[PDB]
Amino acid sequence: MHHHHNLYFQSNAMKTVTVRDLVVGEGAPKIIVSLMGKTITDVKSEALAYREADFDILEWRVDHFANVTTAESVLEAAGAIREIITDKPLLFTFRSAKAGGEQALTTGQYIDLNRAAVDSGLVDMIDLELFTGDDEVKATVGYAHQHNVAVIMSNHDFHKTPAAEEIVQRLRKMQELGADIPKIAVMPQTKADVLTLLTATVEMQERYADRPIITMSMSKTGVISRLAGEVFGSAATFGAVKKASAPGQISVADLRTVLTILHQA
Amino acid sequence: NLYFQSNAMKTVTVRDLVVGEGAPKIIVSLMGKTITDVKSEALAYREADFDILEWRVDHFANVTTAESVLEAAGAIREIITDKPLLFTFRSAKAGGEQALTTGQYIDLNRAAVDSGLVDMIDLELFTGDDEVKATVGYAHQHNVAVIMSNHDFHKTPAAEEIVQRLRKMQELGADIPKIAVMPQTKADVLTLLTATVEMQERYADRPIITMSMSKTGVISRLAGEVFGSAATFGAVKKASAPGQISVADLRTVLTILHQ
Ligand SMILES: *[C@H]1C=C(C(=O)O)C[C@@H](O)[C@@H]1O
Ligand SMILES: *[C@H]1C=C(C(=O)O)C[C@@H](O)[C@@H]1O
Ligand code: NI
Repeated sequence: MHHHHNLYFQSNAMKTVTVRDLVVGEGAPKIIVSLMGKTITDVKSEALAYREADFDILEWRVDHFANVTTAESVLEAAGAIREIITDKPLLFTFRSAKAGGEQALTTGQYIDLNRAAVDSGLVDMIDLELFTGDDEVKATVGYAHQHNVAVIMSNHDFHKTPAAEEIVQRLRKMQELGADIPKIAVMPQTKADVLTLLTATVEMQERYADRPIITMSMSKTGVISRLAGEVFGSAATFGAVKKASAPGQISVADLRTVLTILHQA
Repeated sequence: NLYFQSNAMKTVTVRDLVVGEGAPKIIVSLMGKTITDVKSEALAYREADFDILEWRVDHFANVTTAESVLEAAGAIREIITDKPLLFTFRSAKAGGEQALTTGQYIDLNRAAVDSGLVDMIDLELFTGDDEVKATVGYAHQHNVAVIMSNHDFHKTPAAEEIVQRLRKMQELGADIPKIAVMPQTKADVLTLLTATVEMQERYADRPIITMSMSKTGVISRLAGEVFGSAATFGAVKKASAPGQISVADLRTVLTILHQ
């Protein structure tokens, strides 16, 4: 029902997504960092400071923003970020409280928030949570694609790590719903749980993926999952600039140092 | 020579170094054909940032001449005076450069033990239970620690088989069980890590060393602190086995992961 009177590319065959000249799914894993300001002032200060860091993609964690339900405030903040970080893809992510975030919204507010984000032309990608429901997600994925906005579809488990087979199925379901980059984060209770997440990454990437995926086992115990993306198949990884946006992230500089070492011939 | 061991703390202590605690320890291999090659390598290694020095005796040309081996070991100990020295004759079947009869091999190791010049010896599990068990006891009677090793250069066995081999090594009295396997797929690397974790949590009363070889398995050489391998091999100049990275890069990752 959306009619028309940013531009990213995607190669199913090469299993890549290209957003502003960044080729996700090729070479060393790409570094994403989260900006988490409460007010417009905080968001601007963070954007200015982050410009010094070496990252590939900038994720705006909109759930940390106080005026998230004031449309004009959201847009001023996005614009401000876009004006400072002009050469990197900008990912818009409202993470719900049960998925690790800081606030909660109704399904209606959440869909409306992402649509406004997509309509703005200020962001290159949006994050859509799988638990939002198949119908709503499928429609919003289509809406994003109609405006040349890429989608990272995400799923989280903060209590435990599901069986490898179940992790693989959720990644496939996200792909089937049209996600450009399926993403999954799970919490290990044991060291074996970390290996279960990596097993699933390898299985999905090798047998079903026709696009990049992002995976992680959270907490210090799972840090290897944020470093070994190149060999096991995770196309991107999160680093902390000054504060982690999820448990287990290491500093952006140390992160780049490790990824480079592992990329070396 | 006087090394300590604590089954309670699952540690092995050689010349002030505590294997089994903190970040994994870095071992490097010294490979020289003649005694002068050994002195050259030892002089060049003297600088490097490693914790244990492994002399790969299978690279030594005069391995069957008792006096040459003693002179080579003494030369190494004259130059590298503070770090534990590990005596390893790695057989051709297990990636070594030469082959010896069982008798020559056992005698070579007893002589090394007798010299007081080495702090540890490597014994290959598949040498024979009886010969291995006797040589472990012999080493222990002279305050020499034993790394017991097994290698599989063509494939990675099931995790459970990896676990049983590490348990057998423990059963035979190895101070540090060691296993190295070759990945043919990505899953194989994870299989080696699974085995390390399972052994560590459920059976180990001492430190273990594990590795998935080749560039594909390099992550196994870097994540020992979390998964449970107590030491890892790095290359000063040339790799003593496939997958090893430079000592500088190795130390860099180990530090980043410890903090
Ligand atoms: C997704 C996952 C995160 C992580 O586990 O590092 C960080 C979070 O901000 C992203 O939305
Ligand atoms: C044991 C294992 C090695 C490795 O895989 O790095 C190197 C070799 O010299 C050791 O004896
Ligand atoms: Ni439109």
